[PDB]
Amino acid sequence: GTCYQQAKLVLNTAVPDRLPAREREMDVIRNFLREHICSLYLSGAPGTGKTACLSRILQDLKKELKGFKTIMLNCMSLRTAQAVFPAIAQEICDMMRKLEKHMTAEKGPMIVLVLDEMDQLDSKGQDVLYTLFEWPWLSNSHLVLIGIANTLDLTDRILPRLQAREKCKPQLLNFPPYTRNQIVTILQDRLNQVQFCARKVSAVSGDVRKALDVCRRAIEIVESDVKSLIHISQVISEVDSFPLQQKILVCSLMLLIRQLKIKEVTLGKLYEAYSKVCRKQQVQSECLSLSGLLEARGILGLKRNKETRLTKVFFKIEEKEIEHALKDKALIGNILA
Amino acid sequence: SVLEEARLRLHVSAVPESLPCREQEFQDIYNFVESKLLDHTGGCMYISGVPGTGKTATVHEVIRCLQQAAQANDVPPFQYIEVNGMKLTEPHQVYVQILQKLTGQKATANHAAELLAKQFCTRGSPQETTVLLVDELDLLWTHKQDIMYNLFDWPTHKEARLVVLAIANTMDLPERIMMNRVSSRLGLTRMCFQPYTYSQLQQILRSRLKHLKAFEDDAIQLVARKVAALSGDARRCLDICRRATEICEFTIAHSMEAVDEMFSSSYITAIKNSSVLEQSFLRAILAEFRRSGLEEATFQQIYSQHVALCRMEGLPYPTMSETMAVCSHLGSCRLLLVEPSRNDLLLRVRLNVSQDDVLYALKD
Amino acid sequence: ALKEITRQLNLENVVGDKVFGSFAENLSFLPVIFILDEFDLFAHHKNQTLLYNLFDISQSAQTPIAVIGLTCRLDILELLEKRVKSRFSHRQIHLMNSFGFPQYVKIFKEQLSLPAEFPDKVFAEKWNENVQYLSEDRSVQEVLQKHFNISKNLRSLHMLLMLALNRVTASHPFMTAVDLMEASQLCSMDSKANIVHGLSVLEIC
Ligand SMILES: Nc1ncnc2c1ncn2[C@@H]1O[C@H](COP(=O)(O)OP(=O)(O)OP(O)(O)=S)[C@@H](O)[C@H]1O
Ligand SMILES: [Mg+2]
Repeated sequence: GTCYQQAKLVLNTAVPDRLPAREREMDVIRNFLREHICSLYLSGAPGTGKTACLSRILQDLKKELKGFKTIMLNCMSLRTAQAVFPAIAQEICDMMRKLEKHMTAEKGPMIVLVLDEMDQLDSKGQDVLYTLFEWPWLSNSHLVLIGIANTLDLTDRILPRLQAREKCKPQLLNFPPYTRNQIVTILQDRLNQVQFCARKVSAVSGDVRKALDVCRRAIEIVESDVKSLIHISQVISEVDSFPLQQKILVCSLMLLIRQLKIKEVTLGKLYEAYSKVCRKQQVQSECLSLSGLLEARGILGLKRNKETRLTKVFFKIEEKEIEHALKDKALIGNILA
Repeated sequence: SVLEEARLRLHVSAVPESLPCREQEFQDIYNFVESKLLDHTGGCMYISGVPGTGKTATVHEVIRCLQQAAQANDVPPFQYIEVNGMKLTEPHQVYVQILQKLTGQKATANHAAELLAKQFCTRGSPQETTVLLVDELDLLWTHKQDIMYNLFDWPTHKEARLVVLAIANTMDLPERIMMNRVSSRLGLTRMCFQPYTYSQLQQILRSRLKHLKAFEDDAIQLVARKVAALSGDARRCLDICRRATEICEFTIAHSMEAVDEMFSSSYITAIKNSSVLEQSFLRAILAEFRRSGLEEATFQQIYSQHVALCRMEGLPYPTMSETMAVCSHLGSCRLLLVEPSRNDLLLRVRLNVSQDDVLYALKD
Repeated sequence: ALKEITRQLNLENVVGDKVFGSFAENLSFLPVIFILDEFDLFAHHKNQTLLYNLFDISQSAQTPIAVIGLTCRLDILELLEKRVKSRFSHRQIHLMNSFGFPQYVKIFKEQLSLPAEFPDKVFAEKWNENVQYLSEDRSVQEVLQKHFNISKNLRSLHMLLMLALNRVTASHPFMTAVDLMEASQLCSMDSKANIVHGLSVLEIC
C-alpha cells in the first residue's frame, strides 16, 4: 500500500529538484543571466514548466552568486495593470519617478525582476508595457527584466515600436512542447525505484502535468481495485438512462433537421413536432425544461436570445454516434416509421 | 395518525442518515479527500450534476463522516469552510466571507484578497488542513475570471493545504467557460452524477416509509415511473407523494391527480373560461393567420376580421376602444405578445401558445 | 427590499443602522409569513437573489416560513431560473370568473343590497325591494349583458355602480333604469371620435 502512496506523492505537480529534457533552455537562460550579472522574454505553452525552471535557475544563481536582488511578482494577484507600479516599489523599499530614480542610481546592486504571466499586464494603450520595456535602456540602467508568457503574439501585437527602434529589442526564447522521449525520460526520472500515455499526451497537448494526472488516476484505480495499458487508456477515454421524453424530443429534432435541412430550429416548431410524434406513439414549459436539461448534459447547444421562441437549438454529435448511442432499434424504427 | 407520520417522513428537509443509493460515489469521494487528508497535500475536484441528485446532501454526509472520524483521533484535525455562490450580493465579497470564516477580520474586497493571497502563498504557522466547499460555481463567473482562477489555482501551491470541491450543474463549464491553464487543473477529475433510475427512486421511497403501510405498491411504482419518464428528480416525487397523501385525506387516482395538477399547463382551461368577445377575437386572429400564413399580423386586419365575425354572429358593432381594451387584457396574462404603450393601430400580434392547442380549446 | 425587511422586523437595532451591504446578520439569525404583491417584478432582478434565498430558507430546516405570491401573468413558471423552479413547491391557485350571466345578475343584486346592521329597517327593506324590482327590468338586464360581454371583472362593475350611485339625490332616493342607462353610456364612449369632433375646419381638410 505504501508503494502506491509514494508513487502518487512523487508524481505530484509540485516543482521537483531537477527538470530533465530542458537542459538547452536552462543553459541559455543561465548564460544570459551570467552575462548580464558579471531583457528576456520566455514564451511557452501551458505545462512547459517555465515557471519551475526559472525558479530553479534563480535559486541556483542565488546560491552560487551574490550581489543581486531578485523580485518575483505574479500578474494575476493584481486587479489592475497599473497596480504593478506600487507592487514593485513595495518590494524595493510620482511613484514611477521614484522607481526610476531608485533604478538609475550610479551605485546599487543589480535588480532581476520577473513578472509571471506577462500577458495579464495589457493596457488600453499598452503604456505600462512600453515603459517597462524602455526602463532597461535608460541612462545608468542596471535592470535585467524577464517576462514569462503563454501568448506567442506579445512581441508581435503589443510591441511595434520596439521593432521600430533597434536598441530596444529584447531576446526571445520559446519553449517547445515535450516530446514522447522527453516525457518518458521525465517519468522514469520520477520513478527510480508509459510509452503509450506519453505518445497520447505528446500528440494531444504535450503537457507533462496532464501525463502526471493520467498516471496518478491510473494508480488510484489500480489501488482501488486491489483494495476491493488498460488503466491508462480507460482513464483517457473516460475524459477524452435518458428520460423517454428527452429521447422523443431529440428524435423529433433529428427528424426536423433532416427534413427542413436548417441548422437551427425554433422552439415552437420543435414542440409542434414533439406533440405530433407523441400523438403518433400515443404518449410548453416541460419542453423548455427538457431542452435546458439536455443542454446541461452537453448533448445540445442553445443560443439564448432572452426569449422562449428566440432561443435556438443545435446539435453537437455526429449522426452515426447518435444512432450507436441508442441501444434499441425498435424505437428507432417506430419513430422513423 | 399514520397519514401524519407518512407526511412527516416524506418532508424534504427530513434528511436520512445514509442511503446506499449513491454509496459507490460516496466511497469514491470518501477516498479522495481521505488521501488528501493523510498526505497533508491539497487538491481540487469538480462535480457536475443536474439538480435533485442529492449532491449537497452527499457532500454534507461525507463532511459529517470526516468530522466524526476526526473526533475519533483517526484523521488530523481540519478546518471546514462552506460558501454558497448564489447567497452573495457580489462576487468579490466571497473573499471577505472566506476570510471572516478563518480569522474573523473585516476588510475590503481587494484587501481581503491580498491577505488571503499572503496567507496561502507565504510559509506561515502550521495550520490545520483547510477543506473549502463552494456551491453554485457557475454564478461566480466574471469577464476577467480572476476569482475562479484564484480559487482553482491556490490549492496547487504546496503551502496552501487546501482541498476544494466545486459543485455545479453544467459539465461543460471547465471547457467552454474555463480558460486553458485552469481547465487542465480541474481536468481528469470530473465526477458526474447520473439521475436516479426508477429502481433507485423506488428504493428511496421504500426507505422513507419503512415499517409503515400507508401506500400501495402500484401507486408508488407508478409515481416512480412517471418521475423517471419526466425528470428523474426526488424533490418532485416527494411533492407528489405529499399531495397524494393530502388528497387521500379528503389509490393511484390520488397520485394521478397530483401529477397532472402539478405538471400540466393551465392555458387550455384559461382559454375555455374566457369571455365571448375574447373567443371572437381569437377566432378572428386564427382566420387572419390562415388567410395570410404569417405569424405576425397588424391590429388593423385583426380588427377588420373581428368586425366581419361580429357581423356574421349578429353581435352589436364594437368600438375600437373596446377591442383595444380586450387586447390589453389578453396581453396582460401573457396569452399574446404586443407593445400597445405607444402604437395603437399598428401593433404586431403573436400567439404565445401553439395553434393546435387553441384549436383543441376552441372546438369544444 | 432588504431595508424594508429589516425595518418591518424591527431588527435594525440588532442588525445596525449603516448602509453596510452585509446581510448575514439576518441570514444567520433566520414563524414569519411573507406576502409578495406583483411577484412577477421580482423575477426581473439581476440574479433573483431574494427569491432564491426565500425558497432556500423555506426548504431549510431552521425556521418555518410561508411564501405567498400573486401574479397576473400565466407564464410565471418560465420567468424563474431552473434552481428556484426546482426548489419552488408547485402549489398554484387559479382565480377565474367561472360563472354565468345569471350568477353575474345575482352578484349585482347582492352588491347593491344594504347590510342588516343599518339603523332604519323599513327603509332598508324598501331599498331591497327596489333593487329586487330593478333586477328584472329588461333595460337593466341589457346594460348588464353589454358589460358582461365586455368584461367579467368585478372592478368595472364596482366602478359602474359607483357612477350610477353618484346620481342619487334627496329628490330621487331610489335609482332608476334610466340612471343605469346613462351611466353605461357615459362609461362606453370613444375618445378618438371626441378628439376629431373637437377640431377645426382646416384640420378636417
Ligand atoms: N442519497 C440520497 N438518497 C435519497 N434521497 C436523497 C439523497 N440525497 C439527497 N436526497 C434528497 O434529494 C434532495 C435533493 O438533494 P440536494 O443535494 O439538495 O439537491 P442538489 O443535487 O444539491 O441540487 P440543488 O439544485 O443544489 S438543490 C434532498 O433534499 C433530499 O430530500
Ligand atoms: Mg444543492
